[PDB]
Amino acid sequence: VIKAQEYRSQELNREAALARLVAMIKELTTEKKARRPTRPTRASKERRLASKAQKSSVKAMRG
RNA sequence: UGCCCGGUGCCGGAAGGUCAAGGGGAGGGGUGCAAGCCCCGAACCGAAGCCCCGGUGAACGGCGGCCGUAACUAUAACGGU
Ligand SMILES: [Mg+2]
Ligand SMILES: [Mg+2]
Ligand SMILES: [Mg+2]
Ligand SMILES: [Mg+2]
Ligand SMILES: [Mg+2]
Ligand SMILES: [Mg+2]
Ligand SMILES: [Mg+2]
Ligand SMILES: [Mg+2]
Ligand SMILES: [Mg+2]
Ligand SMILES: [Mg+2]
Ligand SMILES: [Mg+2]
Ligand SMILES: [Mg+2]
Ligand SMILES: [Mg+2]
Ligand SMILES: [Mg+2]
Ligand SMILES: [Mg+2]
Ligand SMILES: [Mg+2]
Ligand SMILES: [Mg+2]
Ligand SMILES: [Mg+2]
Ligand SMILES: [Mg+2]
Ligand SMILES: [Mg+2]
Ligand SMILES: [Mg+2]
Ligand SMILES: [Mg+2]
Ligand SMILES: [Mg+2]
Repeated sequence: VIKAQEYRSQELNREAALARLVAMIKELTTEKKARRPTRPTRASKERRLASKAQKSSVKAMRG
């Protein structure tokens, strides 16, 4: 239910009463998009850098 | 109680430009036999105002546009002009 109320002349009011329909239909019609997710790139270098130094100095003791 | 003094206003500026009456008369003219009488008149000097230089917003006022860009969507902290 749409009401186009502001012009003196009706056929302008219809021009606007209509397009409030059509452009409203488009908004509720087209919805977001593809795609997700991205996956991690440098976990090969980065985290096996941290498993490098971790294993080495781990052969120590104590605390 | 923020930013903008280009514009308008007001305030300041003993320089410069313009600028009226008036001063000044180079030079020209009417007339008379002539002394002369009469009229134009350049340079130049000659206010305020305006120009020009600045100040000023609790003075009048004014406080943008397009385009791109992030863990794919969105959006754009970031950029470009
Ligand atoms: Mg996504
Ligand atoms: Mg250790
Ligand atoms: Mg202990
Ligand atoms: Mg203010
Ligand atoms: Mg600001
Ligand atoms: Mg600024
Ligand atoms: Mg101003
Ligand atoms: Mg001003
Ligand atoms: Mg000024
Ligand atoms: Mg200035
Ligand atoms: Mg002025
Ligand atoms: Mg003044
Ligand atoms: Mg001087
Ligand atoms: Mg002067
Ligand atoms: Mg004179
Ligand atoms: Mg005289
Ligand atoms: Mg003569
Ligand atoms: Mg004669
Ligand atoms: Mg004179
Ligand atoms: Mg003078
Ligand atoms: Mg003056
Ligand atoms: Mg203005
Ligand atoms: Mg994206």
